[PDB]
Amino acid sequence: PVTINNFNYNDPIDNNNIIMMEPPFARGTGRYYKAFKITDRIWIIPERYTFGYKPEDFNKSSGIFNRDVCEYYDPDYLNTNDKKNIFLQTMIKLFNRIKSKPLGEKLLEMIINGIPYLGDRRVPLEEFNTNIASVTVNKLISNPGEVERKKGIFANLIIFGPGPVLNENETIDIGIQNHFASREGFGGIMQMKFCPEYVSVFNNVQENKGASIFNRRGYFSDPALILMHELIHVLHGLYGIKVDDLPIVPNEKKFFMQSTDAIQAEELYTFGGQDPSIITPSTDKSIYDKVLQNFRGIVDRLNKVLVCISDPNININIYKNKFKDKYKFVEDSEGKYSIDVESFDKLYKSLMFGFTETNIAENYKIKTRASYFSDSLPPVKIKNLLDNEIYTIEEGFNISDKDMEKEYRGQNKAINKQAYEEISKEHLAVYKIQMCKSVGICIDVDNEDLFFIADKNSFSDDLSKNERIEYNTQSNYIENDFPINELILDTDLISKIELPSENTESLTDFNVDVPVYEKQPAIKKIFTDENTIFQYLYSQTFPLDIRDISLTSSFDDALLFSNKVYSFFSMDYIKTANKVVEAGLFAGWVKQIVNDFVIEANKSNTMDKIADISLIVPYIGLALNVGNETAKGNFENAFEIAGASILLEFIPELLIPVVGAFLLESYIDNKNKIIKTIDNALTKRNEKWSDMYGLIVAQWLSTVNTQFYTIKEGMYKALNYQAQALEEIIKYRYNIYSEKEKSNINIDFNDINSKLNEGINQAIDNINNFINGCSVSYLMKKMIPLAVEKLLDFDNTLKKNLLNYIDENKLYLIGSAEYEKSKVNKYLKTIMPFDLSIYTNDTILIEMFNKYNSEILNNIILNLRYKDNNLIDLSGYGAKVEVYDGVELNDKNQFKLTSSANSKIRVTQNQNIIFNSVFLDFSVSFWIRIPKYKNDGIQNYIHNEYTIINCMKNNSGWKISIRGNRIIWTLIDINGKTKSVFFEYNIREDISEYINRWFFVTITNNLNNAKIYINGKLESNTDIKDIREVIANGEIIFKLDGDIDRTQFIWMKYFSIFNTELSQSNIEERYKIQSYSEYLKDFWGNPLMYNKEYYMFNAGNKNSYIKLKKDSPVGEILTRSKYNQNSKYINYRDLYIGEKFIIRRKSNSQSINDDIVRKEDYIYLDFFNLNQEWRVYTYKYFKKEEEKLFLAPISDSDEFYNTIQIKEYDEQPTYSCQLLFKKDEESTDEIGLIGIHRFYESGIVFEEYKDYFCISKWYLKEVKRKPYNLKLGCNWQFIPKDEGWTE
Ligand SMILES: [Ca+2]
Ligand SMILES: [Ca+2]
Ligand SMILES: [Zn+2]
Repeated sequence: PVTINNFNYNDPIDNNNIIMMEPPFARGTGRYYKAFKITDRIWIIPERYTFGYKPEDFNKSSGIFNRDVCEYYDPDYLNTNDKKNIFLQTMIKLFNRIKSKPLGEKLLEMIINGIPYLGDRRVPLEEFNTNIASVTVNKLISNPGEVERKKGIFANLIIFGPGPVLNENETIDIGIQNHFASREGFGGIMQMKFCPEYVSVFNNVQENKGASIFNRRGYFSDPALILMHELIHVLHGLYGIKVDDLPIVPNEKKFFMQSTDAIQAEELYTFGGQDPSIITPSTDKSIYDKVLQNFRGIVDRLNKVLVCISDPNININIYKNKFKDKYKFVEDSEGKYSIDVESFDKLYKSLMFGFTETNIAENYKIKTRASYFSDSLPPVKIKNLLDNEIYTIEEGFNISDKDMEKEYRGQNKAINKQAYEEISKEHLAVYKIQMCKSVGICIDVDNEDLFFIADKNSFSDDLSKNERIEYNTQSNYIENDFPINELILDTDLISKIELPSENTESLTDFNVDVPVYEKQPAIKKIFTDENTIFQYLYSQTFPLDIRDISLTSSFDDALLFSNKVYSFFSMDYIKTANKVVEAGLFAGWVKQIVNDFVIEANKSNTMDKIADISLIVPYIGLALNVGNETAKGNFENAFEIAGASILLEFIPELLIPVVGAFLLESYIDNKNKIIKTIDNALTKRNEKWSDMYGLIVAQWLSTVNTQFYTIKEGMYKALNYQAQALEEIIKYRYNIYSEKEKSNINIDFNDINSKLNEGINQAIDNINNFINGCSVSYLMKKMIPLAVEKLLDFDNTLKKNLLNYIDENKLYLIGSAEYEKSKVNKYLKTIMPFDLSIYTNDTILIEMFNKYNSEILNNIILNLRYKDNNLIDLSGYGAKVEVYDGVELNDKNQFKLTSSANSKIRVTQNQNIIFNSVFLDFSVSFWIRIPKYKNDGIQNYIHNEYTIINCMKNNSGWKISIRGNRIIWTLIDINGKTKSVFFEYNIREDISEYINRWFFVTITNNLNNAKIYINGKLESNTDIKDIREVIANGEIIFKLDGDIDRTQFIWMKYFSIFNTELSQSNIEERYKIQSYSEYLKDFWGNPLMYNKEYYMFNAGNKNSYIKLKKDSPVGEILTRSKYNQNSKYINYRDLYIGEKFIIRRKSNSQSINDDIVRKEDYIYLDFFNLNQEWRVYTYKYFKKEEEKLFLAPISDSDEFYNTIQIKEYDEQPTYSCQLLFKKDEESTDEIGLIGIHRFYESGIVFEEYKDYFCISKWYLKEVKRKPYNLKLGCNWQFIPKDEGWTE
């Protein structure tokens, strides 16, 4: 257990627990400090830490000590005895809170028992030397006013009050002659400057501070955790493992990069959480090796220590026993000490990954910041930690009794205001970057607001070094994890070995290095004419002395005029916000503009499924103009083209080393050693893949995810500035009114702000999901593949290396050189899949990753789309696409392959995507339009198979071919085995739903089957279990290849590939998504057009057509003529028959050239009666359910309706459309729909039934039924002449 002593500042000096100490940095001169022993080996000195600081620096100035901290200055803190006593009682309370739980008590016990070794690097191996500044510190015994008598004492930790900056707590170690005992295995007296009252503040991005913008946001820290964070550094220093290694250094070559001190891995380990992931496995092992090496030195010393010359009274055995337990060394029955690898591993991991701020916060239910790399806010002052109504030892601020245990409400600034006070900004100093334009307007930007981007030098290149493989050689993995539960329940973690007495000989050698600190300018002026995130956010603010503003979409005007504020919301939102109205209409207006704000913010949930993008926040570019000029042009378009990369302010140069070669050790005659060597080389190869992935994650987290964090914060600020601007306008407009008018204006300012905040929170959630998806996207598509390339290259080089090794050792292996030759082939075959959870256990990160992987659209490894008269891959993996001259492209994403040699597309796929191995798992989807057979060429049509898409590599791969009315999918494994699955449509149907008409194809492959889906429906299945390895990432050639007629061609659209098997459900959805359009289609599936001749088809009367009756103004319905020749293979009904209709637009006298017909458009349905253009009419006064349509010349009669509204009542994909007659555009008076009706005719000579072109009200209710009745007589399709259909 740990005992926390009690005492008051004014208690008498007793030379035991209350002394006059000579601090280490005093060099044995100057005054002494009244120090109090709060626990064994731990002292508290309630005074300011002045070592290395100028007295005037305690005053707030125009300078700062740290570039990344909102520094609070207060020279009077601790300037009175009573203040000193309050500090003591507070420290006592924090220590009690700390030991209030096993984990904290153990942290304290480890620290108390982790006494520094008696000596350092300069001390001979055979000696203990207590006469050094890192081991002994002096206390003055003699009477006041005379240093005549002093005594020495051993100590582990001395905690002082704060230095100039109150909120800048720090743990300092003792360096002597340029070296640090605490960094070389020995350990040394540790010091700390700490302040319990002025604590840090933080707010989570992915969260919300009570979801109240207009209110105080963020959470304040629990000083006990802040203290335990420093105690962890102390712990590392005491055990001499606070080593220095390759640090994370921020890139600072650009004006938008955040400047900060180099960050050592020990700092990141101390914080825990995701931060250890920023330290590559390479550096993790480097640091581990240095510590182990340090411990080897100490263990050697224990085996050689013979005497303590500095203190004759030191009991050698007592200390050897203590140090043995401190470092967990083992000793044989003779007393010989050695390192036990298992115990060292557990101690090391406990100290580096067990005791972390993150782990401790979780255990104590204390909320803290998500990461070391998170924006720092201004600190707040805790009113009274000594008041149990505000802070207790058991629960800190989160007192369940005050209903503040849940959701850390006790630390919430918006909720627990009685616990703290804001700090006077006058006493705060903040490092700012002044961005001046070459003229000159300047904008100040806090350093914290810039992008933190780790420089390439931050990462180790150890992977490029060679490795010797031997029968010995084993793997090396350091899990940045330690089960906190075993630590808390560990029986031998805490020492039970006697703690040596603290009294010793007074120190006489005061040699020590004393740090010297100095402030630097708080403002750094730079020049740039760029208008990026900082300028854009700035343009959204207004001075405090201005109260009348107006919104504007003009960024430039907003910068120029102080009464102009920039807005990235709609033109309409902006106009309404600037609208001035009468008092009686103000409440109405407030409701309107506020509602508009919510709508605008909610556009953050915009979908873009047709472009294969589920979520897109359209206004991000306009809001920040971050990255590559995202404020210009259409952001959504730019994103579809370049993806996540366009939002990055800077594209990092990644460190991706060529993996070093393996040197296999020769073992002539030894069969086992040789075989073991081979195995060890294989496993070692896996360590390389994993380490490479770890190197990638580290860079992603510190160079890319940091940039996206800045963007998320930027959007939070942007949205808030917008709400604030609207709030400013509303207040102004309201206050222009007189008191009398205001009394009659029904406005609730708190409901308004509530409405706004809610809209903002909803927006922020969408933006968070959007950005995280972008960040993961960049990792998976722009980083991992470049590592895979090097790793694959490594595998190859290693492959020949091993086989050649099994070669030179063929004899010594005998009848086995074959068994292990295949062993090598199959091993270097299956590659390591990337799993983020292996490199971090951070919930937020893991969830981001899993979400990404649960989105089928991220499985797209090829997506050919039209852009600027060219086809390019938008999957994000950068496939090279060569479209040759003979291919015809249009902006409808349709491309045509002809019989010409130059009608071809060459696609070179990305070779670094896990596509192959395990069992063949991928899908291919595309739309296709295949022309009808030439009647006089039916034999060749059904006989000649021709390839259209071929993808082979080493005579293995896949292809899509066509033989007449059959489309074929063929696989060929590495051995030559071939399997096929096909879809064949009928060519004897009166009306085919496939011939020369656009339809959707989807082929999926799993280890068992090959399936072909047509328009979402499964059509064919083939068992492909026998098929082995199938190389599918070779070049893809789009080209008609075979014995084709020179008239043969093929149209294709939306070609894409997925590296997984699509479900029937995914396919049906893709089908509906790619079928969608605002316009109607024609019979062939192309967009319906105005001013284009069309024959009419009726889905309810397939074999019927309309013809103007010779004797009357009606359309009689006749039977379609048919294929007349004698081929047994074909049959169809003629399509180019009946009247030639043409659709004319009703509105805008923009003439009659041509155009796209959209749903709900009002039209005139006309047709050609010889040299005249006639029209389709409906007599206005019929009382029956239906009537024959009236066909006549163009004219305007009050007796006939002439306007038609083209409709689409079907919710599912179809090329049919419906035609409605309404009383007039505005009314909701429906006359009926155009269809076909059967009439009975009985005349003097003929008796029979005849069908006529009609209008019926009966259809009105029918088109509502679900599922949609495709057989309804009101379903029509327009058929224009097409080269793909000849009759
Ligand atoms: Ca690490
Ligand atoms: Ca302005
Ligand atoms: Zn720290």
